[PDB]
Amino acid sequence: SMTKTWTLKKHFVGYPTNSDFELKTSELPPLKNGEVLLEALFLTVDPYMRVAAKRLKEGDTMMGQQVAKVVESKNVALPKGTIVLASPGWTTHSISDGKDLEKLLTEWPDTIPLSLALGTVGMPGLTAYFGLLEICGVKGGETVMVNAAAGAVGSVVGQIAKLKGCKVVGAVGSDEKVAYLQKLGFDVVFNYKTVESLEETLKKASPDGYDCYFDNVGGEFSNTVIGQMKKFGRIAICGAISTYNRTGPLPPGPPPEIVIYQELRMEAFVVYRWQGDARQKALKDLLKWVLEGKIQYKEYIIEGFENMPAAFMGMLKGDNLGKTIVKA
Ligand SMILES: NC(=O)c1ccc[n+]([C@@H]2O[C@H](COP(=O)([O-])OP(=O)(O)OC[C@H]3O[C@@H](n4cnc5c(N)ncnc54)[C@H](OP(=O)(O)O)[C@@H]3O)[C@@H](O)[C@H]2O)c1
Ligand SMILES: O=C(c1ccc(OCCN2CCCCC2)cc1)c1c(-c2ccc(O)cc2)sc2cc(O)ccc12
Ligand SMILES: O=C(c1ccc(OCCN2CCCCC2)cc1)c1c(-c2ccc(O)cc2)sc2cc(O)ccc12
Ligand SMILES: [Cl-]
Repeated sequence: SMTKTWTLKKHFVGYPTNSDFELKTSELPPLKNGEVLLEALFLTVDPYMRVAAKRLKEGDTMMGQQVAKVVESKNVALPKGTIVLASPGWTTHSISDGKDLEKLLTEWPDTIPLSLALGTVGMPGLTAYFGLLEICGVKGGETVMVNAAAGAVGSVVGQIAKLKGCKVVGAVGSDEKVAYLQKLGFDVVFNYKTVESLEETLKKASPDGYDCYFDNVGGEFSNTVIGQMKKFGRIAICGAISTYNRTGPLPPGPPPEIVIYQELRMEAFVVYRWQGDARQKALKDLLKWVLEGKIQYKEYIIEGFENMPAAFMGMLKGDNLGKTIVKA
């Protein structure tokens, strides 16, 4: 039994490039009692990997989740053909004792892709759900500003906000994403790379300002949005992707006088905070919503484990519409 594994040859400087990654073919030992052999089906690439990769030693395996099928088993709880969520990192084949695996929701129908397990009915969906509903605390009738709005998390934020009856202003990096999100029904969508003035565009989009800011981007973009938050506005600090691949020091922070005078609340969160019943309910709500068409899905699928680095790099550079998935 062989595996293929993507390792970090060299720490990234700026954006990664191909020579930073190295693929190793490796032999797995046999199963011991109570272990299984997992075959990757779908693997995710995610922005957090750009940051978490800084903690690895050169030669280490890249971290990440996958949908896997059990192909050999000495574990009764896990027969062959069982589909699991697993986090062995970027590897085609792996050995588990079963304690680290997660079976899908029972009510998971065969009419949606298994890979939504890594997207809208998964971690990025949960991030959206908790960031917007608990961190921003959206009630109904609010104007929500969301950036990276065609991406895995932000696309879900916007749709959840719409179904709760909020006005949504979304920023994206391409005209293709603009048109996709308008078709979806977001109230205002613009391309932040081409508008003449971000400030003016944000003002035209919502003259009265913003109640909530679901921030995926940080940096200068956020400095500008902060200038148009309403008094007591709430910012969920979900991510800061404009800084993850940045070469120099960080950009200037936000103008303190504005943050103080507008009495802003800003809270960062990590999705893994919500566990047990709270998490299970969230997942069932997301699946429900997808089954009802209240949340549409789109995926950006890259074919072949050997292109996993390219899939990661393109997502960080904005290639993707919807969740970036690698099909094994
Ligand atoms: N628990 C947490 O707190 C948590 C969990 C998951 C994800 N996140 C964060 O959520 C954000 C979105 O994650 P995702 O998984 O849904 O990925 P994503 O939105 O599917 O993909 C990343 C998107 O980021 C945008 N982007 C990249 N560089 C940018 C820049 N300099 N300025 C503006 N936009 C830029 C690009 O879209 P554009 O074409 O629109 O530029 C790119 O498509 C990231 O900040 C991620 O770290 C946080
Ligand atoms: O805090 C996290 C983080 C926390 C837990 C994670 O879990 C990944 C492993 N996985 C979790 C559950 C299943 C088994 C393994 C991932 C990122 C994030 C960051 C961080 C900061 C400092 C650091 O040294 C490392 C990472 S950056 C980041 C961006 C995100 O979009 C999400 C989380 C994060
Ligand atoms: O990486 C983390 C993690 C990071 C920091 C944590 O605590 C930060 C400070 N810690 C607090 C207690 C005292 C020591 C320092 C806990 C988990 C993972 C999780 C986490 C859980 C809750 C939360 O709010 C944020 C993240 S869940 C998880 C699963 C993994 O396989 C690996 C990492 C993780
Ligand atoms: Cl897992």
